[PDB]
Amino acid sequence: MVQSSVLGFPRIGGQRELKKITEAYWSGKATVEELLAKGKELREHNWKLQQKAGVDIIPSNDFSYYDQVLDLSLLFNAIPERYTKFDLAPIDVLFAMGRGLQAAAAVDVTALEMVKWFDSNYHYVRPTFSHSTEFKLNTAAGIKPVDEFNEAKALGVQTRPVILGPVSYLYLGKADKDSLDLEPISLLPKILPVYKELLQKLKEAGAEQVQIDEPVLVLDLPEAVQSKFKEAYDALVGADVPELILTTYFGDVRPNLKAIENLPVAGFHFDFVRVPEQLDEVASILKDGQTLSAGVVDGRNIWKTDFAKASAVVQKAIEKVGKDKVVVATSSSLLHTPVDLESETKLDAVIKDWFSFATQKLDEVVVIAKNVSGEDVSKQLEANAASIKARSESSITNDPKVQERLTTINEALATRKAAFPERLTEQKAKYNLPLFPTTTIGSFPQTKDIRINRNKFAKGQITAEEYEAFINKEIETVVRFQEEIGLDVLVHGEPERNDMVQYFGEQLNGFAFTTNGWVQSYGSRYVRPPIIVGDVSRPKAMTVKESVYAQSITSKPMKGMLTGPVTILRWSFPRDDVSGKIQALQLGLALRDEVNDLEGAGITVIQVDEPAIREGLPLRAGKERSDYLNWAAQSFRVATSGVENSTQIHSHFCLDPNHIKALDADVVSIEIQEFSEYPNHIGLGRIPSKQEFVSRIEEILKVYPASKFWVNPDCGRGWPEVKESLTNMVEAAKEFRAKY
Ligand SMILES: [Zn+2]
Repeated sequence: MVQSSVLGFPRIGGQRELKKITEAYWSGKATVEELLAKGKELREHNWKLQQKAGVDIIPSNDFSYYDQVLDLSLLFNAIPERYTKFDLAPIDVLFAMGRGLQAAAAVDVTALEMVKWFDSNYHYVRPTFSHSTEFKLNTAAGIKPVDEFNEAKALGVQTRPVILGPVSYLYLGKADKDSLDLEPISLLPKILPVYKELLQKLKEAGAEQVQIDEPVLVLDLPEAVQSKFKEAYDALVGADVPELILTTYFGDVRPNLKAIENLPVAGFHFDFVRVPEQLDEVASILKDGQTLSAGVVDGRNIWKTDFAKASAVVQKAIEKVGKDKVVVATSSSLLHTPVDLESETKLDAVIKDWFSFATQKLDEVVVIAKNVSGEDVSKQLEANAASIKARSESSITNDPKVQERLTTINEALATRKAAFPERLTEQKAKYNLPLFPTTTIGSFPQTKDIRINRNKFAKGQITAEEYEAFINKEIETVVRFQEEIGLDVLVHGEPERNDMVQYFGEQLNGFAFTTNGWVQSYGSRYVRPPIIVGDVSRPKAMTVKESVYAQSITSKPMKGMLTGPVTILRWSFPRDDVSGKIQALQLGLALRDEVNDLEGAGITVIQVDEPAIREGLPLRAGKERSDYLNWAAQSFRVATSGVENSTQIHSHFCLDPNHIKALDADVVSIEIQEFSEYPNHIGLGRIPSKQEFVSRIEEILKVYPASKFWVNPDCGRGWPEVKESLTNMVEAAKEFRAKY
């Protein structure tokens, strides 16, 4: 009776087939026909998987060779002129937009901007519009949503096409360089007819419903934008188009409820995983006949769903609007979860019992739907209940030492021993750095020997002492190089690290890792996030050995290098049974031990980077957001406040000055008015010349005092350019030292 629904399925393939074939295509190893054949294979496999699982509402158009939002831009002719000048077929225009284009003498067409999709770890290609943009359907390039619907239909699988809706599509885009005064939303009248035509075509092909995504409804929207949903949907809905299910996820639509209370659409979908508390209010506005899709299986995390609790949420929706009008759904697309738990070859059976990946989530929505339908699934419910009980009663989750340590967090634990003014004095006495001190921010070009030796070491073919000796040689090389250039504060190059999250996660209690838990991050770049399964602590030193060796071969101060607690949290799959805050503070305490060990070992300049802070900002202004900024900065300060005044804490940023200031780092490298009343120091970041450098500093000298300025590159190119560049930077910095 009650139907089940999936908002989208990850398209990468259980064996990363999509990556392999698209990268072969781009490198010229595979033909476009081979590319298209593999896409067809993947789509068919994924449709039949969903059909076999018993899912009622199965998506189409969720597939992509690169990005769904980019697919729409191609479909609607939101294609900037510069991409159209190379005689490229539409699929190659698509790829040109997504990943740029190089050509012989000399073309260097840059890809469109990559943008985080809300607070997920996915990135979309920014829709880019000009005054001259002529929205239209390009039939010769084929009409993807229509072709894919027909494709699935021919396999005996009826699907629901998924398209990003017109308000979100425009609102999430930006004005192109030539049209700086253009407001994207202003283009609504031009794009609606094109949506209308596409929907007509989908109807004619046999599509009876369409999932139309309007996730901007979970954002703070100006009143003027809110009015556009009525405008848009009155224009789209009619007898000649499929029924529309207006779909939201990742947040709370309540602030925008009036915007959608009088729409002619056939139904809505809401995310009751992220915001179950919005159920009553959103249900209350449903018109006669409109349906409510209850998102109760998480599309962004990997924990087995509690069937009893999820069913109860669905039952509340039923109580409000009727069993005939409720659908059991994934909370969002499954794009953000790995493909298949069954591919894992190493996880203990106890832990695996706690997880569900995309393939398993198909079974979950089906069982939940059957349960609320009155069908006997007592066996599935008992087994699920057993697994939930098992995880709950585990010990790998609960560490008494960690819990006790959490109670010790207080203001003093989150505060340096003295304010920056007093610290600076001790730091000057210890380091006596010159004005305009020079440093770098990250890694260097690693040799191929490093990868080969790492591989041999992992197989025992070389001994730890051999590998360690190769690592140190790489460190020695990097260090000597910097000394010759005359940099003031050095780094070791991190040759021993493969990733800035897993390198730490592997050395922390409370984490689990997958062999195949891949999730698409952007284009063909995938990530395999660590999973936080329980209370986190750090048994022993994680980075000290290599930093100590690096410092032992130079008299210049050597930077220790760490990733901060919030970034480790944001780039992992978090626990769902304890708050993000608590996990971050546990991480802060674990990292505090590492900072302390580095200091104790003589590494007294330490860089701790938090590149994921902005990405985890709660989607709306308010209590959740301000609390987040507070505990994110608190967790950083917990990691970094155990040190002496003479010990120097750095942090790099690629932002809200107020939050930066809240970290109280001694030095922060960034890529300024508010920083005028701020003591702590700042490092301001094609081949640059000494004079080209001299101009930049002179300008900034008009604002910030010379006494607060470090000199470094923008962020972490080849060896010849890295040499001259750095040599140019330092020679330049020295030139400003002469004037003092
Ligand atoms: Zn950067």
